[PDB]
Amino acid sequence: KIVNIGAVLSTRKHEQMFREAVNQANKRHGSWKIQLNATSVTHKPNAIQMALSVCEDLISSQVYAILVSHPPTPNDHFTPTPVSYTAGFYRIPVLGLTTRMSIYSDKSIHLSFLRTVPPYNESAHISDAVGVVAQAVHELLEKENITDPPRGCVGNTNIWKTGPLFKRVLMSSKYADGVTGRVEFNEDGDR
Amino acid sequence: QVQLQQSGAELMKPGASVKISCKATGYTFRSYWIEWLKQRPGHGLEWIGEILPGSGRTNYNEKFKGKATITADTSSNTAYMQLSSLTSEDSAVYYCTRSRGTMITREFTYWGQGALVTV
Amino acid sequence: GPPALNIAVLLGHSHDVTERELRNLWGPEQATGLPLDVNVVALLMNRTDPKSLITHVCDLMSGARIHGLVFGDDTDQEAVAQMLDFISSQTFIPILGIHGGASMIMADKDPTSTFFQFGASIQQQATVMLKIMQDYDWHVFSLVTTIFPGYRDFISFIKTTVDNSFVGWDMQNVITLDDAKTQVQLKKIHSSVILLYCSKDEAVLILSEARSLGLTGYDFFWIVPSLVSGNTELIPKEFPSGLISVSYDDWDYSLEARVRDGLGILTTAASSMLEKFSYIPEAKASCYGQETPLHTLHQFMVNVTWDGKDLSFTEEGYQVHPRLVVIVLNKDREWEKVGKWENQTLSLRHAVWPRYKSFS
Amino acid sequence: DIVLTQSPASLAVSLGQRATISCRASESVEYYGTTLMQWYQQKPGQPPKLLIYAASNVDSGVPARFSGSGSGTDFSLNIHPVEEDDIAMYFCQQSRKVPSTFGGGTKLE
Ligand SMILES: *[C@@H]1O[C@H](CO)[C@@H](O[C@@H]2O[C@H](CO)[C@@H](O)[C@H](O)[C@H]2NC(C)=O)[C@H](O)[C@H]1NC(C)=O
Ligand SMILES: *[C@@H]1O[C@H](CO)[C@@H](O)[C@H](O)[C@H]1NC(C)=O
Ligand SMILES: *[C@@H]1O[C@H](CO)[C@@H](O)[C@H](O)[C@H]1NC(C)=O
Ligand SMILES: *[C@@H]1O[C@H](CO)[C@@H](O)[C@H](O)[C@H]1NC(C)=O
Ligand SMILES: *[C@@H]1O[C@H](CO)[C@@H](O)[C@H](O)[C@H]1NC(C)=O
Repeated sequence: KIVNIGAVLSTRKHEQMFREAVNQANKRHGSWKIQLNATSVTHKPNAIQMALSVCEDLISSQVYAILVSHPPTPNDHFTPTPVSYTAGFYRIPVLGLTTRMSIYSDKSIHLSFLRTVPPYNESAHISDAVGVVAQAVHELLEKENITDPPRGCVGNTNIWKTGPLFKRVLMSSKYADGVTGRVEFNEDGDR
Repeated sequence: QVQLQQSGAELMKPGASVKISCKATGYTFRSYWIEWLKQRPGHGLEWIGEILPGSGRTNYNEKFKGKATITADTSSNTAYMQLSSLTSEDSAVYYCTRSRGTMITREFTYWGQGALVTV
Repeated sequence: GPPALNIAVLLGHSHDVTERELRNLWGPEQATGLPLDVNVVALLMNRTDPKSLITHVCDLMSGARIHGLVFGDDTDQEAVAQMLDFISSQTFIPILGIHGGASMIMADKDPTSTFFQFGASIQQQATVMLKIMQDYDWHVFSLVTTIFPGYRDFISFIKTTVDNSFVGWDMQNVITLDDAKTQVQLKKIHSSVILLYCSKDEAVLILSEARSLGLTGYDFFWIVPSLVSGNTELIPKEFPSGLISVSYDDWDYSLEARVRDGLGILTTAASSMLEKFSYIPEAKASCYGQETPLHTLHQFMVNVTWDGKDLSFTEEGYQVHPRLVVIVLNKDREWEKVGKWENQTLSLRHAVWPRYKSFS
Repeated sequence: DIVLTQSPASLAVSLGQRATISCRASESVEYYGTTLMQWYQQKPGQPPKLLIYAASNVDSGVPARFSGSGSGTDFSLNIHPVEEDDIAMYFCQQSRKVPSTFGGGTKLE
């Protein structure tokens, strides 16, 4: 079929790394039952511009998850905040890749946040993140009563019905043959 | 009553820089924005920027960005305009104006005499 | 001649409030004791989106000079409160959430924002619950919680408040859920009182199991916070008649009243700011571009008295005098007023607890 | 920005009947029920003077002969009767978008 996975990265070569990782993920599990896709954008200086760009570029493609990295220049440490807010409005899981701050571990403020790095090599974490998502996606669609994610963020005011179900599937996962051991998540989305 | 007064005329062999003052003697000088305008020989008006003396914040126009610097002196109640790198297109009259903070619009009420710079 | 404030009010469409009354709201107060003048710009919404909210706010900021913002909607989410906090932090505007999803309290706000809400905190809810328990001589109780966030601080506050009286409390146990490991936990409770802490979707199941085992009837008092009794007239099929819960006053506090209170608070804060330093801060030029270090309104609203009543806040964004009320689920299967919280002492209307029987 | 336009550039009217001036903008200037448009009078050699604000409210301290009306993107100002006052230029200014812009002016005789 078609499934779109979204990412927000730093440079243009990380885009090709993400594309090749997804193209491998389609070669690994198989085909003719589920496919994957790569939608990605760069960062924005202004936070409001970043949130608008997310709402008008990634959600409009009906993404199932969003990966967020850190910009090369640490001008501000709280870069994934706009993405986290605008994606937790609809309960779309967001997988942080590099940010290590204890604030994001609070699940009452941020609702759909996971990170492959406890808060006290980006190219490696990209390869490990696509494996965990694409494994749970193939797990998830085997069951029934699964509805498509929202498209656009203008005429839609409700949440994703199966969004909470995805997080529980996503959390209760073990990824074998990891580049840094089996990626397992605790009760708060940390490692 | 609110009153504004400016300096006299200016004249300089091309290549100099000019400074103009505007004094307020009727209110609390640090509460209302001050605006600067340019008028060419009778074909319109423009807008350069504004300064709030109380906080020191300044905003500019992109056409006049990097050419005019607006500074304030909260002790002498004077607003200062610093034009640099004069050319043949800088012969114009300038006004310092201040609104009245009681409306929703952004209009100009109190006007100075104006000073004619010539190159 | 002092200056005037420009305040933008955004309200939900489904509140039965006309747009003319918003800009004629000064008439009922006749400017009251407001130190400053206010020009009001009224905008109406029905349901908010993360992009619609941003577009509306930036369009409002572009048109004129904005000194404040009072926000109140009919959508029930916490993402709206988070978005308001983000916008306030990014644009340096004071924002007040008075009704709907904005009024929902959120902890650990960003220290560079100026977002304040009309709501009571979980600590204050626990305080009023303990007050009612002590008033009805229920000195022995038990605590049943779940993994839902906030249980740690709830338990800590309960203990700390328990240990310090002339009463002499008799707390029994603290049961936590992480029928083969929780069967033990549900087999060790005898105290009539049982303070529960979870969401509705888990409370229904826990309460059903307790009923089916024999924890319901004449003398079994279940008390739950405002999280378990949220949207009224959505009572599930299994809630025993005789529940006790706390909730913010939505029966006598009106939108027209709280908008006026917010206007008074903002006016007093701005007047205090102008008195100290001779300028009132405003928002920046536009959203789209590329830090007000002198002073902010974050310190002049530590104490604010308006029209007699003390409308002051705390250091963390909480009110000092929230309007909390006490409710019960009577035989006709709807929540009913049973007591009121005001000043620092509740006032019950029965003074001897009637007997509520459950499940016929 | 918003670009204004005034017609006619030069106007010649007899003394007594009236005078009409129009100023049409490129984009709408309405802001939640309050149109933003100002009219000015500028005698030669003197700074201008505010006449009308918000396109419909006259300014206290001015003769009642001045009046203006309009909405949307087309605005107008009419003075009546004609006296020795209408010998200066007139402008229109918008405050909907930063930066503010003025018109081109219009003389009378
Ligand atoms: C960091 O990431 C880079 C790029 O993914 C890694 O380079 C490759 O890592 C894989 C996995 O072990 C090896 O099979 C390849 O042979 C490596 N590339 C080359 C050219 O040898 C790198 O090993 C990772 N570790 C570091 C250096 O942080
Ligand atoms: C995959 O690519 C596009 C762009 O990412 C995506 O919107 C769509 O789901 C897929 N299109 C195709 C060609 O299958
Ligand atoms: C949403 O609310 C606005 C009020 O600002 C209204 O104009 C619009 O028609 C509403 N949309 C729907 C679908 O009812
Ligand atoms: C309340 O605020 C006013 C503001 O001037 C201050 O004078 C007064 O002392 C404050 N009250 C207390 C009890 O601190
Ligand atoms: C409660 O009322 C008393 C009686 O005047 C007053 O002294 C006290 O400040 C009030 N406290 C609160 C929290 O309302």
